[PDB]
Amino acid sequence: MNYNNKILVSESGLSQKHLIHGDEELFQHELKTIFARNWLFLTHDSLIPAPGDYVTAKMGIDEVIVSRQNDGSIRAFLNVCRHRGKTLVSVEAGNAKGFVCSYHGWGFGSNGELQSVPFEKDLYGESLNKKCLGLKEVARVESFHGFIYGCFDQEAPPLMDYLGDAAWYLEPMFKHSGGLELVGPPGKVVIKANWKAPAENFVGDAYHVGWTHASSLRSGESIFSSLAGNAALPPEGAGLQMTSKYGSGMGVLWDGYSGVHSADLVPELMAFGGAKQERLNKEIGDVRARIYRSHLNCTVFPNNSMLTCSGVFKVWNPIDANTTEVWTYAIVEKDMPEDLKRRLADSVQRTFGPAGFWESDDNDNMETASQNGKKYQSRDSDLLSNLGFGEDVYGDAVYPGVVGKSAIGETSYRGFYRAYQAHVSSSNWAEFEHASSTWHTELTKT
Amino acid sequence: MNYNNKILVSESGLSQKHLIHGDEELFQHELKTIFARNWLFLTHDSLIPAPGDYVTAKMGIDEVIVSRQNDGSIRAFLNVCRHRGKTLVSVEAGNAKGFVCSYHGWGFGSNGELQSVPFEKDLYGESLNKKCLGLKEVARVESFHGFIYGCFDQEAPPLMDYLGDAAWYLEPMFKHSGGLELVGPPGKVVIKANWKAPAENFVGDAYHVGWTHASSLRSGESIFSSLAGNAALPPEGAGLQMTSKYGSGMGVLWDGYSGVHSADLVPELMAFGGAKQERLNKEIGDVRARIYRSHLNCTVFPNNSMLTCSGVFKVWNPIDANTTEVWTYAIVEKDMPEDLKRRLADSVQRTFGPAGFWESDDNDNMETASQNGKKYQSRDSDLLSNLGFGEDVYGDAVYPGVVGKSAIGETSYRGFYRAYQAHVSSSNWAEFEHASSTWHTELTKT
Amino acid sequence: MNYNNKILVSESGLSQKHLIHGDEELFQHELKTIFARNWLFLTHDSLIPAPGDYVTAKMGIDEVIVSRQNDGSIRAFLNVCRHRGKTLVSVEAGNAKGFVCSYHGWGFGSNGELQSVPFEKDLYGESLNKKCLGLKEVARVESFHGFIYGCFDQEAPPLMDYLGDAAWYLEPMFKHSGGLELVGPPGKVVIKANWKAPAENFVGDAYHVGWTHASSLRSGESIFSSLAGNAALPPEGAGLQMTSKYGSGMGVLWDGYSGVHSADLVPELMAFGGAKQERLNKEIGDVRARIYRSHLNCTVFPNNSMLTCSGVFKVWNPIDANTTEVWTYAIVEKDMPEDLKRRLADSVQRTFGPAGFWESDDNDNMETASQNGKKYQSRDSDLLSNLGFGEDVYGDAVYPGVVGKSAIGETSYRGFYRAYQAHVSSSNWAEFEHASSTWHTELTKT
Amino acid sequence: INIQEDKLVSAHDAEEILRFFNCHDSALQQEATTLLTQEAHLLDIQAYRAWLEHCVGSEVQYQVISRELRAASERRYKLNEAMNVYNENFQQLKVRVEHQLDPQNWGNSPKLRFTRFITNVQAAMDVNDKELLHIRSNVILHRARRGNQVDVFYAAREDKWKRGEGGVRKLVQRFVDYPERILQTHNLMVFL
Amino acid sequence: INIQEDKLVSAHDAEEILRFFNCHDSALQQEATTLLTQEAHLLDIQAYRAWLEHCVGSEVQYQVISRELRAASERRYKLNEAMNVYNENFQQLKVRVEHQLDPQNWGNSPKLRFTRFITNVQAAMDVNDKELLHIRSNVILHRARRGNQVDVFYAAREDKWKRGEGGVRKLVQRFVDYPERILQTHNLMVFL
Amino acid sequence: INIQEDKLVSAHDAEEILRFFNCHDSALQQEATTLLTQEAHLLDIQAYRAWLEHCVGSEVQYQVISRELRAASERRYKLNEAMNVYNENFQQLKVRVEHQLDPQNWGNSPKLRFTRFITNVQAAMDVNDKELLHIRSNVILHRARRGNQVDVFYAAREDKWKRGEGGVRKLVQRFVDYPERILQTHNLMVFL
Ligand SMILES: NC(=O)c1ccccc1
Ligand SMILES: NC(=O)c1ccccc1
Ligand SMILES: NC(=O)c1ccccc1
Ligand code: FES
Ligand code: FES
Ligand code: FES
Ligand SMILES: [Fe+3]
Ligand SMILES: [Fe+3]
Ligand SMILES: [Fe+3]
Repeated sequence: MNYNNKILVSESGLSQKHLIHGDEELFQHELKTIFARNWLFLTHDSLIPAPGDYVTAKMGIDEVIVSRQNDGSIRAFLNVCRHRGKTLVSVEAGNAKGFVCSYHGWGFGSNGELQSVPFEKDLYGESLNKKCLGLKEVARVESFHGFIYGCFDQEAPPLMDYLGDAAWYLEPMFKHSGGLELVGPPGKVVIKANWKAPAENFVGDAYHVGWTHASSLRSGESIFSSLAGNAALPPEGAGLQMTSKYGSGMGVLWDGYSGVHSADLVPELMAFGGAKQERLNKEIGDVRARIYRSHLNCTVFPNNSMLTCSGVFKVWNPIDANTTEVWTYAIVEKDMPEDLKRRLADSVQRTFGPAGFWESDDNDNMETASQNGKKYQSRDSDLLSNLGFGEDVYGDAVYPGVVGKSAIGETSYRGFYRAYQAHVSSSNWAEFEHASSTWHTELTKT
Repeated sequence: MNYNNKILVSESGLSQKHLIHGDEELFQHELKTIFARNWLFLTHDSLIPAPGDYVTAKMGIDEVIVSRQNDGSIRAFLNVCRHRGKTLVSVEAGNAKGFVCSYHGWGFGSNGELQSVPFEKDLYGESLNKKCLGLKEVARVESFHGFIYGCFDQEAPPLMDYLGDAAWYLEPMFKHSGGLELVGPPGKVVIKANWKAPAENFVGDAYHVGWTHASSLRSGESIFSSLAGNAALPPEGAGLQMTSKYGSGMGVLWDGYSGVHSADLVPELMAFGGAKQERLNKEIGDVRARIYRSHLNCTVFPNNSMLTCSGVFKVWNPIDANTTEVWTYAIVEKDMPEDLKRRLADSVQRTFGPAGFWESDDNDNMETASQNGKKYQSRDSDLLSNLGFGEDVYGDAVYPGVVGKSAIGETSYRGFYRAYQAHVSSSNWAEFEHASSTWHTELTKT
Repeated sequence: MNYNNKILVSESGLSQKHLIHGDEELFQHELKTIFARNWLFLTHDSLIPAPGDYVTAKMGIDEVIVSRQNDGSIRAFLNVCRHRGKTLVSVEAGNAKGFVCSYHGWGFGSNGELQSVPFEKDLYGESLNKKCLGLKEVARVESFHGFIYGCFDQEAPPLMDYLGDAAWYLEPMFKHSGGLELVGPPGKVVIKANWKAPAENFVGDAYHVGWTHASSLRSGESIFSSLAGNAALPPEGAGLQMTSKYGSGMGVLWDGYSGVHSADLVPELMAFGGAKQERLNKEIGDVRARIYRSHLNCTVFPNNSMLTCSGVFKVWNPIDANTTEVWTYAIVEKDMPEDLKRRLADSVQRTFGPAGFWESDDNDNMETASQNGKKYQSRDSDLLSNLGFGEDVYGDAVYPGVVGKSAIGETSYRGFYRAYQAHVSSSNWAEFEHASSTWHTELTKT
Repeated sequence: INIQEDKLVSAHDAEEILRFFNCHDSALQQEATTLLTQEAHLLDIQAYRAWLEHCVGSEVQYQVISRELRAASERRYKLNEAMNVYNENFQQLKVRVEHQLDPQNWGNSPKLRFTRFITNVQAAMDVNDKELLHIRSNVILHRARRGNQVDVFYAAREDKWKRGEGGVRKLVQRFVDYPERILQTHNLMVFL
Repeated sequence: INIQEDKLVSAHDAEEILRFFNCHDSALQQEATTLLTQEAHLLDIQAYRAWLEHCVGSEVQYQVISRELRAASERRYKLNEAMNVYNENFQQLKVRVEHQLDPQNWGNSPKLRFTRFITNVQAAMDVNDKELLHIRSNVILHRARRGNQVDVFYAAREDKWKRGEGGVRKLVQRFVDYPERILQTHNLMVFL
Repeated sequence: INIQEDKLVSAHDAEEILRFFNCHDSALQQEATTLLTQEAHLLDIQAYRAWLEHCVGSEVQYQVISRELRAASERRYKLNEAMNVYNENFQQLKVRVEHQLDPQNWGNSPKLRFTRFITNVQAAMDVNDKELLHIRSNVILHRARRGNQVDVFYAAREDKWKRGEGGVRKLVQRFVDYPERILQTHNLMVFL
């Protein structure tokens, strides 16, 4: 397949070829044009707070070690020994001044430097240039209010700019709330779906909630529960959708601070969020204080998703075209009482973790949609994302980005796939920028 | 590999490259030139007799829904939602007026039409062209005496013509017997063989029976039992072999009406078939009435096989070059007493079903022959099908098709692979016809 | 990938691209340029001593039958029927005058000839040319002191010449000791590593022993035990390393006759080897008699490895780029007391067999190093083998080959990969020879 | 069990629960455990004739079905719900036993290896036939052959056992509803 | 057990050993076996309401954890060691039961098939609460659905059971430390 | 069993049947079940020193073989039929135990997880050595490590146990003929 020419996503992001969820050659191409190029979620300050603390993380199919340096910065390195290529670290988290390879005992510092080689003097003499044998370092590591992302491509936009118009919506909860903590360790489960299936679902799919999650809505008693079995369409102006230049997008459901949490947490959460909102009106204004306590279903392009307020934080780690390793953390507000944080974390896993009853509702949807992309008669068929097209705006006086002023639609699908197609057909960031110079115009046509 | 030029099957079908049972690129090419082009077995009238009845079936690696329409016709559709591509139907059989997708709730009629979309007015307004969003329909669906086949290629010959000279042999049992019923549900088992290995075996392999099935012949006491351990060669004129233009072929074993059935069913069957034969002499003549009660081992090209009289009906559903999903039904004559039908169905599964002791004898043969096609030193080696070559005839006054007038030979292998090579090297039906304009001459050379 | 041009191994064998352990296209290319071209271990005289005795063996991914002929020679044949390609022999060892196919009953002699075809006269008449239907024969089969190797390429050097300078080191134990026996049957285990990972480890890796095998050295009490946890570097001149034109190489650890064997066998072995050495001084000289009772860690290119004295004999049978089937035999000296042979064989399996505690130490090293070769950021990274470079010699007055006069280094890695690169980039033996005309000069540069 | 409340429970399954929850006889559970362990031992060593002689009653029905996948809400489609993978009388079992023992059963060379794990044994006497013992048990069956073929089967077995010749308890009915619809074990040519 | 000598043994595991190695009551082991076999039967036939009614105490904590992989020699990093796959009280179990039984649970059509294998049962009365029974058992759980999906779960269960309404023994605590860190079963939506 | 009639049965297997079909002692089966369940518990928590101390006799032979695949009709080829995956005396087991516990056993970090399922227990006293207990049992052993590595082992075990120090019953022989010829579990570095 010629990725320069092949139309995998139609103009305005209106449709995508079904093969994108199944084609292994395209998966391999994504490793280069998506995962080696873009910002990927690594960890949170709360998981590596002290010097020497480290975790392992995936970046695409590569594994990295993410380490807190003595100076308070964070650096990340390929989890691969520079000698004969053995995996250096076999655990998920810990604290250490360095890492010793179990094959021939080469010792690397927390700063990636080759610090010791067994019997170096007797064996290599002065001939080993350890200075050039440090671990292969992730070129870019940056923080968004404690959330740490990495990028293998030195040419990438800074993380703040990459978030584009999505950052404005995230800030009330990520910044003005006083800050969030990530509660680990994550649940980890493999699903037989393409990474794009859950990514697209979280970025912009409210349409599925009432039908897919009918049983969870009916059984759990959460605040979104009127939707069960498509019994009720949300009121006018119940929310909006947005998308951005570099692919990130989200839905906003006004006031839905208790999110998917069962009735056992609803009154406490609605009290807590409302109280903080009242304080925030004065500092960031009524609209943004309201956004703070509104449910956001977001994907940070390409494969990190979240539900704020519900507190669900996901990484869709790619394995192959029909295999994805799902990591699930809980996010909580730092100033919440500790007992509430504990119960919120448990409730995140109860609903969206490895035995998450909500998350289970989505399984067959993601898996079969992905696997059907391999089937001969479906490869060249068109997946539709046209709901709401022709009603999106850009440059609104109140809400930034390409925005659909309706709770349910496919605005965010279109922006996600516009960015995806621009990357798949480009050789570097400059070419992506050239391919994106009219991004919002394309999305708001008609 | 260049499929226009590569000789995978030698002239006259005398040999085939062993790689054809192992090469995954060729498997992918077969999805286009074999499975998307030819007639494939779907179901029987007896399994979907009433309006609204449906089953799911495979066509190559694609899955389809096969539905009885209100007007009595049958239509078939890809089992894939037109929205975001989720698998629509998760069951094997049922009765319904339509199918609702569990992702976003789109509702399709039994006629494939998009009939309802949740909240269409509020969401899409009048902008959704449901008329163009019906399920992707199988272009051609036709019946041979109740047996329903489908074809994705509108340009295919009608099913009757596609059966060619094989139809004459099938008619006494399929038509003049009063009609057959398919007894479901089928057994379903995965074997690690290429779909062509059992297809070729059923189309034309009597040579293997005495040796491969020695233990089953000795243990079961069926009428073909003299063959056990190659103890006895069938008498002269014990049967014949035939093949046809479009690849279908079969062996005929004269008078073998009780087939593989153990001695517990032999006298009853031999009485029943003989009695019907006596009535049929008057209507269709002695030769054809005899064919009715003669055992036919047949493949309807490419991947549907059967043993008439034994009542075994097989679909060799392709998964990859060394994986095949085997579906096994029983066929019975409609006018048989119900208790005999029940016992016959059980006996079909006893011998050829998931725990079929006969079918188990074939396992290692099919699996290792297929897997050896991946082995480096065997890929370019030649599988032989020359037995009987130079003794076949065409245009015989009594028996139509290319015919080997002997019970044991490889006539039907040659016709099967001649048609296979003509398809693999052709881009469409017109090219197959051009490649087949001297089909019988090629088969009867020397 | 263009294998004529792609530099997979840098000049002097100093580094290799990590993709060589993970790339499936390269694996397929190795089947042609490595496994179909070179000498591969089959069996030992001791396992097929009598006429009619046979074993099955792998040669690359192909399986062969290896049979003792009536005249005392050994011939080997593809384990694939010449009719429809079924696997002929399903057992690992036995005694027979021939092999009958379980599909249609064709009978082949122990000499590969098609000797019988069921009902040949009645079916084929005189038309079957059985003379041209013998099993596909391995072109070359030769012995090194009872150890039988095969090669599919008629153009290969004789096995003695192929061993090159490595033969000199093997002869004291393989020849002058009175001869070795292989004790079967082998242990068989699948590991998720590339075949090159254990091959390179056995050919030239002493550096890993102290660290990788720290726990086994500490726990087992063998004579190499001072090395545990890198507690002690071997004394000066404790050994050497060598490599050869066609890729075979080894390490020599002086006097280490009891090898990896636990203290329960040390005194008996050290007595036995010392006593034979004393007799050998007179016949082959002091240096070579000492080599006899010195521990050799050797790979016979490409995928047969051994530890003499320890008595470990390995075949790394390739399955795919990250799968290898490991066969483990014990080697013993024929004139050892039978009870010692029995205990030595058990100790070989105890340390290096399927539950070998030493072999288990290597698992993660081999598997992760191999699997990391598939990871995007590591494919184009460089595995290092520069230890000792610039200190190797060729043409030494006492020790032949390219020789590193130190116990620990990477001399043998360099020779192994020099030969590998020369084969991967060559179409036949003549081209390998042309690519190798300055082999030792390349290895001894600087 | 009220199956109008426990919506996922079949009428058949609810009846079988009722059988075991009532009278509990500890000694009977132990007899049943012995019976099944000995049966499994005979099968594992491929003593198929001994199995017939010692474990299987002359009036046996040995049945394993495969049920077609249908909608949970299905009420109209009423064609054959299942097919019989096995539905054997004693003579039919004997045929299968002879097929296993035949020296030209090429698939049995080299010899197969079987290992059976029997768990969750429950036993209750029949209410009406005081000589009929109902035994329920679950089996994991591991079959290994030819170096690298491994197939693992999983099933629940509903048995009836009755004293026959010599007072020996023998199998008069086994029923298994096989839980996997599409077999991924090459075949089901094992005695569950 | 001395965990300073048996270096690989956790303090928690050593304490649980001690519980069962002391007093052995054969009758109690048999009661425990019956209790667990009946519980597994109810779960296998998807009688989830019956399971709650008959097997689960009102004060239950039903907990399955997943422990982060850490270095054996780790002594400094002290953040949350595990997450809760399950950590349910009775009402939370009821929510999950209603979710299973809901007729719009699309994933339950066609009906799933469960087969549970319970082994290695040990039982001991609590030293201080003479009405509290500790039961340990291991489970293999086979879940099959939709033709060719098969998931097999493996776990050890640390239970406490206590007599409640009507003198019926009911589960008041189940603890499982799930042995596989990354699930390869699509989800853990089964009751271990 | 007549192995001339039951053609697939080995002489060894026929002799082991005979051992258990004769005298049945229900109490002995229960003792054997306790012994094996406790042994499995110690192994599962990696209390390998405790296992040696409490479960393994000083005179033990601990043997697991792998048998070469040969023709069922083979009568002439008479070379070594099997190799020893394990053939350990007490000191050799101790070496393996120390290897597991060594802090530089890098493969044991992060800590492995073991779960054992013991079934099909049979026990009989020896006819001649009234102090020797024969115990047969089957094991499924699940080993999980490093996020996504899972290996499952299946075997039948022929044991002899004898009262030693303090009257504690200890293992004096274990024999396993491993059923899979080519291991697909990376290694067999587990105590079956
Ligand atoms: N896409 C989602 O999971 C979602 C959940 C809750 C509300 C809105 C969207
Ligand atoms: N190919 C067959 O299965 C066959 C069976 C029975 C008779 C003839 C052929
Ligand atoms: N490479 C090895 O396994 C080795 C073992 C022992 C001594 C030297 C090398
Ligand atoms: S591979 Fe890491 S030190 Fe050699
Ligand atoms: S995928 Fe079917 S309704 Fe959306
Ligand atoms: S395949 Fe061997 S005789 Fe036909
Ligand atoms: Fe959802
Ligand atoms: Fe056959
Ligand atoms: Fe090693």
